[PDB]
Amino acid sequence: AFFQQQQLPAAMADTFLEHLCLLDIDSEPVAARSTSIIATIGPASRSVERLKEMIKAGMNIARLNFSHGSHEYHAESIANVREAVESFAGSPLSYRPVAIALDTKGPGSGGLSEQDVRDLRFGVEHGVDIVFASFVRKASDVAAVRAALGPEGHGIKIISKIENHEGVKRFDEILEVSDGIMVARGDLGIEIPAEKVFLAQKMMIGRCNLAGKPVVCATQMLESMITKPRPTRAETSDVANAVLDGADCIMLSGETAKGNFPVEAVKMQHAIAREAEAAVYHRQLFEELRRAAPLSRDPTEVTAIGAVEAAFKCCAAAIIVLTTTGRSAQLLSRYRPRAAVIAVTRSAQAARQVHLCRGVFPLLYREPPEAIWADDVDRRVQFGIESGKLRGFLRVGDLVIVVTGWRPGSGYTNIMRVLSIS
Amino acid sequence: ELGTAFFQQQQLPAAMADTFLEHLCLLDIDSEPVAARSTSIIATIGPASRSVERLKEMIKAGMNIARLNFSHGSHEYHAESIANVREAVESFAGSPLSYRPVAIALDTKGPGPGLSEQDVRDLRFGVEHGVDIVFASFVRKASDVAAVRAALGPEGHGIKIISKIENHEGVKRFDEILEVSDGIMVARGDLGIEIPAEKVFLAQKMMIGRCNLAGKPVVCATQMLESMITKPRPTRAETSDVANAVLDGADCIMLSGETAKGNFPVEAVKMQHAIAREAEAAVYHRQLFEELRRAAPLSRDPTEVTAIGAVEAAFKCCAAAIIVLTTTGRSAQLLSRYRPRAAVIAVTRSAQAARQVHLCRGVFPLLYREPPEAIWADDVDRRVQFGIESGKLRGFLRVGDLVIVVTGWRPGSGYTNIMRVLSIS
Amino acid sequence: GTAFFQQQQLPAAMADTFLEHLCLLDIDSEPVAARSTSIIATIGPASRSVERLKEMIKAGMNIARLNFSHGSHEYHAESIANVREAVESFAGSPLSYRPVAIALDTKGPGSGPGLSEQDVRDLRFGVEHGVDIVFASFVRKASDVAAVRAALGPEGHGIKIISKIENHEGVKRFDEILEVSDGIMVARGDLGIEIPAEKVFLAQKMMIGRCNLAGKPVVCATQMLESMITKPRPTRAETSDVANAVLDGADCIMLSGETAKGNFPVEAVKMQHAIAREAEAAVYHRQLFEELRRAAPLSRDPTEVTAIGAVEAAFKCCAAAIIVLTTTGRSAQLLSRYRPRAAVIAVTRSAQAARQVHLCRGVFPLLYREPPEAIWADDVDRRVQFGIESGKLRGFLRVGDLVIVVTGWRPGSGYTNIMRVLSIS
Amino acid sequence: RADVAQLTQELGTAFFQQQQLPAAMADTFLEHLCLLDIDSEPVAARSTSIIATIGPASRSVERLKEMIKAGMNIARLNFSHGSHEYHAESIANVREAVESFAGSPLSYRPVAIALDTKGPGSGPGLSEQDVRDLRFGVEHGVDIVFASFVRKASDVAAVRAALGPEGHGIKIISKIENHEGVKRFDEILEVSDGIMVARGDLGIEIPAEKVFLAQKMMIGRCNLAGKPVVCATQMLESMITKPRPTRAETSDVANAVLDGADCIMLSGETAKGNFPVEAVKMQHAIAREAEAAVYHRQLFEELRRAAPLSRDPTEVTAIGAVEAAFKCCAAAIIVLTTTGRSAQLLSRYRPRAAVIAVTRSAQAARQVHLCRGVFPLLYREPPEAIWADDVDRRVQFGIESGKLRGFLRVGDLVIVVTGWRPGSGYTNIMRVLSIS
Ligand SMILES: O=S(=O)(NCc1ccc(S(=O)(=O)c2cccc(O)c2)cc1)c1cc(O)c(O)cc1-c1ccc(O)cc1
Ligand SMILES: O=S(=O)(NCc1ccc(S(=O)(=O)c2cccc(O)c2)cc1)c1cc(O)c(O)cc1-c1ccc(O)cc1
Ligand SMILES: O=P(O)(O)OC[C@H]1O[C@](O)(COP(=O)(O)O)[C@@H](O)[C@@H]1O
Ligand SMILES: O=P(O)(O)OC[C@H]1O[C@](O)(COP(=O)(O)O)[C@@H](O)[C@@H]1O
Ligand SMILES: O=P(O)(O)OC[C@H]1O[C@](O)(COP(=O)(O)O)[C@@H](O)[C@@H]1O
Ligand SMILES: O=P(O)(O)OC[C@H]1O[C@](O)(COP(=O)(O)O)[C@@H](O)[C@@H]1O
Ligand SMILES: O=C([O-])C(=O)[O-]
Ligand SMILES: O=C([O-])C(=O)[O-]
Ligand SMILES: O=C([O-])C(=O)[O-]
Ligand SMILES: O=C([O-])C(=O)[O-]
Ligand SMILES: [K+]
Ligand SMILES: [K+]
Ligand SMILES: [K+]
Ligand SMILES: [K+]
Ligand SMILES: [Mg+2]
Ligand SMILES: [Mg+2]
Ligand SMILES: [Mg+2]
Ligand SMILES: [Mg+2]
Repeated sequence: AFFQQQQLPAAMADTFLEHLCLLDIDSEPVAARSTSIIATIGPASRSVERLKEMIKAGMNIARLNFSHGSHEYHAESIANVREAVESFAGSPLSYRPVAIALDTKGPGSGGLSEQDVRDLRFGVEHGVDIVFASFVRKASDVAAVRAALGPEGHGIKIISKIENHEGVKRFDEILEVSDGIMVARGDLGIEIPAEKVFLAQKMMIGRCNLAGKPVVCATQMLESMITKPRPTRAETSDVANAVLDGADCIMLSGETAKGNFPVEAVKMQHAIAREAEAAVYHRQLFEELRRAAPLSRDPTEVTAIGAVEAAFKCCAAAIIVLTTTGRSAQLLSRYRPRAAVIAVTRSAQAARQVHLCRGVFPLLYREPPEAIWADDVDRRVQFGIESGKLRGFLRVGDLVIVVTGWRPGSGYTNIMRVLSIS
Repeated sequence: ELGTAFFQQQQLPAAMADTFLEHLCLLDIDSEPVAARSTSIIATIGPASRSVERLKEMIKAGMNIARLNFSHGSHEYHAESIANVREAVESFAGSPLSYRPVAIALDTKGPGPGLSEQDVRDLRFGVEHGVDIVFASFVRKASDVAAVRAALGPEGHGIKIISKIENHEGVKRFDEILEVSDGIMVARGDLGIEIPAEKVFLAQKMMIGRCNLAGKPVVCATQMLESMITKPRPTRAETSDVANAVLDGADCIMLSGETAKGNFPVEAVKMQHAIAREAEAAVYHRQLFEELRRAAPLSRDPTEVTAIGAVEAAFKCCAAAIIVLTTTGRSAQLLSRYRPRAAVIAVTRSAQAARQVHLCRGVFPLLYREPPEAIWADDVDRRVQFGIESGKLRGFLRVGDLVIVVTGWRPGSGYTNIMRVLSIS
Repeated sequence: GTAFFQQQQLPAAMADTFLEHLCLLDIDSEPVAARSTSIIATIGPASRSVERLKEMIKAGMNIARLNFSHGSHEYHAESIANVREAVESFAGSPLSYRPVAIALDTKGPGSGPGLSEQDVRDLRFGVEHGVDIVFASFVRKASDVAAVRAALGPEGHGIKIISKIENHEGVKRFDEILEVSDGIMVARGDLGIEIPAEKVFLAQKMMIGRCNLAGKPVVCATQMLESMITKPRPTRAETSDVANAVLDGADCIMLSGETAKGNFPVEAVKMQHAIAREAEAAVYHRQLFEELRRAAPLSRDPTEVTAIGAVEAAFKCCAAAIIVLTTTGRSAQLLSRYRPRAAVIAVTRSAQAARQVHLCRGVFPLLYREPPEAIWADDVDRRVQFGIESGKLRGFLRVGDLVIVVTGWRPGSGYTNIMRVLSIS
Repeated sequence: RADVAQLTQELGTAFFQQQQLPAAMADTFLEHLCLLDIDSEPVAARSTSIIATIGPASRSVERLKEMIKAGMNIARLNFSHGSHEYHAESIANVREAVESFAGSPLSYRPVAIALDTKGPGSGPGLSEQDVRDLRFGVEHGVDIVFASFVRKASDVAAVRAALGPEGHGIKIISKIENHEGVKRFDEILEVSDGIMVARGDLGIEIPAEKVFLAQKMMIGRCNLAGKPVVCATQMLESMITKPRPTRAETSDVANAVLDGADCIMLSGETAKGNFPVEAVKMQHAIAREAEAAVYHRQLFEELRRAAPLSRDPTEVTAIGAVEAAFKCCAAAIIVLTTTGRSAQLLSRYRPRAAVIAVTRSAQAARQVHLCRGVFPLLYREPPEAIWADDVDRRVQFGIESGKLRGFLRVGDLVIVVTGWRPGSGYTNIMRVLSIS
């Protein structure tokens, strides 16, 4: 029965053709949904009660579109998101962190506009986790956004939006200096021929997967759901194909910001992503990611590949990782394990930001410290297990891979352990 | 010999990649498609696309198959639609550069437990009006196909039956349905109501894979460019859907309300044409051909053996085309199953086979009507040169190009056993 | 039949990994195919008798090597005459006649920088006596090959030059030597003295791989069955060495003292024949063909394009043979480079080409002696039928087998362009 | 280039020219062959063990010391010749030569003692002489038994029964010497600790031209099972009378190592030949060259794909450690082992990194020579009061011996494999450590 669920017969196939032939509509997904959902906040999704329903439906990142509304409007949106998120903090083992992302207006006819400098400063002052930088055309555009965030905003992630021919052509230099990329298909589909957008999307997703950096697929994914309760056949296909391409995040714009069915749009993306993740051909995917990733003398990099290899060998239910900045969880995520990467962190910001990496489930550790560091480590590992059992990731008898470091502080991950649950 | 510019077009750097990941990374928006569009476009005929003048524009835009939806309209209405399609098609008989055969497909209303009374009458109408294809609605088991086959009476056994998979039972009994059908249509509209909407992509990808493995045509249908019923440009999800259906391995892509009742039927055909061309160049032939090769069982049928040898030869020299002589379309279909990058120019004396080969990806039919030569080998050479001269006229070929020529050792269907490498003079 | 798929290591050949392939090797799986790796026997006092040479031809000797390091021109002329007398004693039965090449192995440069004066005299002797191949000793650079070519003069243009790599400089300048040579010999005797003995296997495997990639013949030579000079059976290391040279990809295997001066020259040839047959069935064609196909560059040469198409077609139907008409042996060589499992039966009128094609693995030469038919297409058909009748007589073919037939569109060398699937009747 | 560029800048182009690294990074087996370089020197320690047969030519304590220095890892006693008194003196001479180097524990080399039985002869099962010889082996503390002419699983059960309750730790390596042994191979391997391809008798029992098929098949199946396989007989035969081997003999040794043999053997070459030490030196030289020429890229992928999924933490830690070692070009994998099992599970994935096995068991240290790439270190220190400190001391002993023998240098990365509690069967931890 275990080997009939989550497309396991299709995953064991020797060729991609055989894998496609073995896909079964009756094979139910069992793993937790790995691809994060970014929902744009607007009139249709601004109330605290509506936001609680969207968090329950699967929203992981709240997007504020600074192309519309005043700073006062966005500050109220941020406050409503935080109020809805903290209404579930009473149960720490099931609490779900939600990242706040600021999408800039852009340069327009102009480098960095004066409105963008003011909006970026607003973001730092209001503690946003991510910036979706509009119309990035070169590496210097990223440096300008980084400078406008100042010294108080060093920790904010910059996701560069590729929206035109120049951004596509200078992609490598942009990715090198960015934390991740957004395939902004709306403007891209106007700037380049509409029939070429799929080539740009597939290329950028592939290069981001190669680099181990987050990639977001955005715009018109479930467009008809702005007015209709069910999407079209092309829309469900689009969401499934973005997940199959290798997108870490999928986004909703008007579907959540102004549409009549914002919660239903989030539920639909959740349902499709789960089905598409089970249909991923891990046999060739892991081999290609493994082969393409360069040799490394960094112990976090070395422990990550060893842990993902160990997880596949035993069909581990999860990889529990201790992370300060989210980096150790990101290096596990780049190898696309089938096992959930449960990231136990004390940093509330890192817990929100790791939603950018596919298959990373953040757990914000709010338990008292232990005097002995070794006891403190084991306690964070046990917290990971208890929250995993509560959320359905783990059961007694399961095997897990535990990834820790040899000394406190970020940058010292070097240990992988095989642990039997209970 | 060919130049650096040649190897930068039609995603050739991405096609030469050693891994699928590298192939994706090398896809270039500046790499222009050069080959002719190989995925056929099926357009549904209705009030928005019924006039002879409108049909001429749709033929010019790229329509290869005209679909008549028997769920609406009378026999008199559909007979007028058929006559208008044939009039628009025959208006280009004077120009060899513009003439293109167009298949006529009858989509049945559907079942009740088995074949309905109206379906029996509509199938009979199809035989009487010389339709080429039947899109059989709600096929659930092999006996449903046998009923449609029996209804195609004594005169209609040459009509192709494309079974529409629209429900859970059709998906579950897929192998037995495909075995007795000529091809499959992934009818996503009803399938998306019968099974959870989020599972349709699994059924589509599975059916396309199994049809590619069997070497039988597969059509992807419904809501591909839905928003173009009222808007002049499609959404980002719609262009993605068309591209992904072509990348999945669909032989045909379809337009329903977009052409039957929408405000932009010609623009919807142009959009599918443009996306299919881009997606065909992005196909990863290196692994695709190896997997089609490995999955296909060993064969002692000379047509099947010649076809794989010809596709291998075409890839080795970057052949501009594979010219094949075919009476039933079978030789062109067996070439098409290996997904060559070279166009398969099928020269035939059968008008029906010329229309029906539009079901197979990459087959470009040429109807030959010259009186037969007394010496058979001269008749063969005349048809081979007809294919070369038409290929030059349409832009597929130039002097100095290499073509692969597929023929048999004696006249009559079923004896293909020869593959020649010819230099265009 | 099930019995067919149990023989010639077919279960091991169908394996998905090389590890599974090794695990499926069966000592009870008997080889069925004809032995494809040629045996070169060095001629000497133990193998000069016309009666002894007839037994060696029957045992499997394909090339007779004359070592010009020993004996006078008078001695070698008598060796040539004895070989030709033994070879021609079987010419009364043209369907079973076996051509035998004569190769001249030069003395070498010695302490000198380039071509010695004795080598110039020996090379002219070879041209005057009609030798087919030259095994050029101690080739260190491309200019050494050019000097051998110049010493053969205008009359020795058709002689094949196989460069012997016997020292560190030859290994280091391998690419430039292979580019100008017709093939290579891994001369392990001197190589094992010039470089550390424990590194010879790396040089052998490297040179065989590069020759396989270039599609040029490679010979593995020296001490393969050394103990058989005095003992009737070889050691376990010796049989392993022969099997591994064949598995590495050697086109030819050689006997030196074993045939020139030993007590068991016929048995040494029989032993190499027996081992080579077993090792050829154990070749993992699934990965080998895929890698040869992938590594070979794209080509606009019709012989090159037809060869890959014909090898692909032969694998698709498990063809018993590929019958090829050739004037210079080039069409058979281009088939051979893809390492088909099917025997390459080469029909030629050139007695020299028939002898020289023994350098290419899996090429079985048939010398056609009939004067031409007035109609060229009938002359082509008669030769193809001669190929089939010889194949049936020798055990390569049976009624019901499938064969691939490779021919050209006009007479003369260089115009091969047709591949045909034929059923044996 | 991009997948090795940063590591090439760090370790240097000279690092990536040695030990056939350009050939190992090739995308196809054809390219791998084309890139083999005679100028690419082997850097790693020799990982295929050498078994030398002891006889009149190699019996003296002084001769045995030279053979230990030349590379002998296992001493074979052929019970087809000589009395129990003769073999007891051979055992005593081997132990005396081995212990003459015990003064330096960081460089001491353990040597296993193997008893090769006479066989059943005309009989159906275990002979009476075999029962007496097997009892002699237990009484004299032999580490391994090479059981002659094993034809079915019941033959190995009989050998195990004849070893009694005191010989439970002795490894049984079944010799496949005839058609029946080849045909019933799977049932024999299942109950044996390993296999020996006994080519001498096999080459008489089956056609000589088919022995290579049996050798390659058995080596492949043993590699798949993760059990030791020995290639034996006539490997360097001409060295019985000549100082240098033939071209076929060096080729045979190299091909046995390339096939996947854990051990290579010398019979008459050491037992009665004129050049026993030179024969050991030649096998050492060839094995080093052949190990560097192994195509790890496809080999590791095939061993991973063929090995079934496992819920055993030792099994899971071993594959994770070998994957980690390949990612950073680790100089070694240091493993703590009681029975040798954890080192054996690392060895089955054929890492390029040396598997330095630290053990307190003198028998396990001798027996791990059966597994390719396992370098045993016998730890003689008394236990620390705190178990975690005792573990750390053992790991440091592995690093210090590794630096002393040339396996490790400051700046190298090492993979350390340990367990969570004392006793055999609890290996579950993999650590990446930088050598200081
Ligand atoms: O899982 S993968 O290894 N799939 C590789 C893959 C994909 C396409 C092709 S193919 O050669 O395009 C092809 C298409 C149809 C039938 C065929 O026989 C072959 C061959 C191999 C993969 C590798 C990547 O690097 C990537 O970014 C995405 C995916 C992927 C994952 C799951 C899917 O369902 C599809 C693609
Ligand atoms: O080293 S390997 O990865 N090589 C695999 C391998 C071996 C042979 C072939 S092959 O297809 O026979 C080939 C391809 C190209 C050129 C040739 O001359 C031969 C393809 C791939 C290997 C993989 C295994 O899983 C294994 O158990 C053993 C060996 C191996 C051992 C000894 C050899 O001589 C060769 C390979
Ligand atoms: O993922 P990051 O940011 O590198 O953090 C991983 C770190 O977490 C730890 O496991 C625990 O460290 P802390 O005690 O500081 O929380 C470290 O040993 C390791 O370096
Ligand atoms: O594709 P089909 O229907 O099998 O037709 C292929 C047939 O066409 C030919 O190439 C030419 O035949 P005709 O001259 O009868 O048209 C035959 O040799 C071959 O058998
Ligand atoms: O392999 P080669 O030397 O190029 O010979 C191939 C030639 O043999 C043929 O098949 C037969 O030609 P001939 O009639 O001259 O023998 C030609 O069509 C072809 O060009
Ligand atoms: O390889 P084996 O025989 O299973 O031994 C591995 C064992 O060695 C250890 O690392 C250390 O154990 P000891 O302290 O008993 O020597 C254990 O944690 C582990 O179970
Ligand atoms: O800004 C965006 O997200 C776009 O243009 O698609
Ligand atoms: O009938 C159709 O085409 C459907 O249901 O999708
Ligand atoms: O010359 C040779 O044949 C040799 O040196 O091996
Ligand atoms: O007994 C043996 O060792 C043999 O036959 O090789
Ligand atoms: K914006
Ligand atoms: K209908
Ligand atoms: K010579
Ligand atoms: K014995
Ligand atoms: Mg935009
Ligand atoms: Mg329907
Ligand atoms: Mg020499
Ligand atoms: Mg024996």
